[PDB]
Amino acid sequence: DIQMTQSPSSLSASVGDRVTITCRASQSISSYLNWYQQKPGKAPKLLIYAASSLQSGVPSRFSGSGSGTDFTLTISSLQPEDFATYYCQQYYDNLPTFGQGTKLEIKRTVAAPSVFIFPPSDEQLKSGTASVVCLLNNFYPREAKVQWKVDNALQSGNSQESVTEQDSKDSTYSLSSTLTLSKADYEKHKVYACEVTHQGLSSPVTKSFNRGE
Amino acid sequence: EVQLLESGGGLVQPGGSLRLSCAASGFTFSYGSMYWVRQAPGKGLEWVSSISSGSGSTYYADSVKGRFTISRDNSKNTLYLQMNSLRAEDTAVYYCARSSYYGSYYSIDYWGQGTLVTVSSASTKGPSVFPLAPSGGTAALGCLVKDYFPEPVTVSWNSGALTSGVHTFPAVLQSSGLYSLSSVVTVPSSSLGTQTYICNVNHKPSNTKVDKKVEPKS
Amino acid sequence: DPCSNCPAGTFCDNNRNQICSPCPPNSFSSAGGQRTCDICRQCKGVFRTRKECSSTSNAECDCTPGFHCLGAGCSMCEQDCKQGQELTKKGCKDCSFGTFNDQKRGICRPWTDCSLDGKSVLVQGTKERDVVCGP
Ligand SMILES: [Mn+2]
Repeated sequence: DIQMTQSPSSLSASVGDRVTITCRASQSISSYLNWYQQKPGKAPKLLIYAASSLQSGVPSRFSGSGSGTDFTLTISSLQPEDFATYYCQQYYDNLPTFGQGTKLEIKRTVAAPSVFIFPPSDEQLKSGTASVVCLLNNFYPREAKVQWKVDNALQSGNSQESVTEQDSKDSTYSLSSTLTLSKADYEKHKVYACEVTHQGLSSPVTKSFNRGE
Repeated sequence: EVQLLESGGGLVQPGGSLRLSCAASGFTFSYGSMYWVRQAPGKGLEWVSSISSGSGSTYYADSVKGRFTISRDNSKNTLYLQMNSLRAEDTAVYYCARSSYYGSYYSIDYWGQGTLVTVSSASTKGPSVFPLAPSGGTAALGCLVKDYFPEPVTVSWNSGALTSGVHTFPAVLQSSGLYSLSSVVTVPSSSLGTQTYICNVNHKPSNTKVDKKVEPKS
Repeated sequence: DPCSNCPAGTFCDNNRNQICSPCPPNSFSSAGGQRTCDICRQCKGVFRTRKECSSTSNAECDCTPGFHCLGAGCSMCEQDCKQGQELTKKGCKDCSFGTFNDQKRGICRPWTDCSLDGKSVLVQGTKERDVVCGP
């Protein structure tokens, strides 16, 4: 079979920077090599065909090189919209194998998140479960510590996190942390706090509420 | 206008079979090829199958060979993917695609929107939608879409009209084996009371179509 | 040779280790085992496209209105005449008495002899219709 190895798996680079993505074939594939760009929720877009031919409607900053086994994709001056997963694909043998992909992160200045705490709705409490949500809005870098405190006691195992994909215009992230408790455990305690640690904050930010307004 | 539309996706038990359909319009399949490409959640693109125009010569990836069959009913302009002996690794968004000819060869150019195939023994469960009632002049509100299976669930705000400041978070598989997500919107604090905010939740597998108005509690 | 297996609509690709590759646009292969696809015929000028070209079949031409196809695979365009006429060097001329032509193309043919089948003439032939015989 023909294997397509892409290098690296991921990279972070600033607006204006130049990046290179490698693609190696297990055997010679001449110039029958394509480069695709996949943005979250969008269909993959053909950037380069025949190893080095730039497709019409594709910016001159995207360029291709190689023949045989080793192939290279370069982006001459990164834009915030360039955040995507890049894939190579070979068309030499009727079995068009894709490379494993290269996820491209756009580097940006530190942006502190705005923090929001949501108590469980009265609708949910009637069902026997309490979900407390903590929102971190438009921050960079992605790396953030979200700690749940119930009557000043740090929680463990009862929370899950979810992060959005990098915003294509302002290059930031958003996070939601959900603390799940039973109605009995939720009604037993008073102070519900969400503590956030991030590079953009001088010291950790705590958002809290006292059950029963 | 070239249009590709997949259908037949859904929940299927391991060992089972599923047949996908891809309806095409705006072209005659007299040249090139048509394909099936799949994408496992958070993983890379995997080409699985091809069919040549005229002859109907087929090609398969080693990962699906012997289990999957591609075919084209030209009279109906429909491409099929018969998928037998399905396993958890086959869980993916399945895309049908059409070729274009550039630099002396045919390659993938057109893609459909995809159809999600979930290979699981778990049962379909509809979600519960709870409001997340309304930081440096910024206010946040949202909807908690809890306890559903399988994926996907679509979330809109004021029937697609409100898109700015919206964040629909990827679903997390809870310890119960059911998914949960929240969809939020931030607005300037001072604007609260000048606009209404309704989250429109749709979970097609369970015929769930929920429109929830988010208001401040009293 | 492995090329012989390549079916109509494909060519044995010399640039990719003799694999079967679909015919490129504007080309066809109505037979198998070809190493190149044949260029499609262009239906232009006096010619018009009837059946568009595909990977498995060549484009089929028609003629401009007031003209019809002549020879195998529509190689020429011949001028149309009216029913009851035929084409001569000096243009369309009416069928001579005793002959007919029910088509906008071709030549005048003598009327059928009803008496040959022991049949009567019920309706005499015209320039555009043959005779109608009895039972
Ligand atoms: Mn935001």
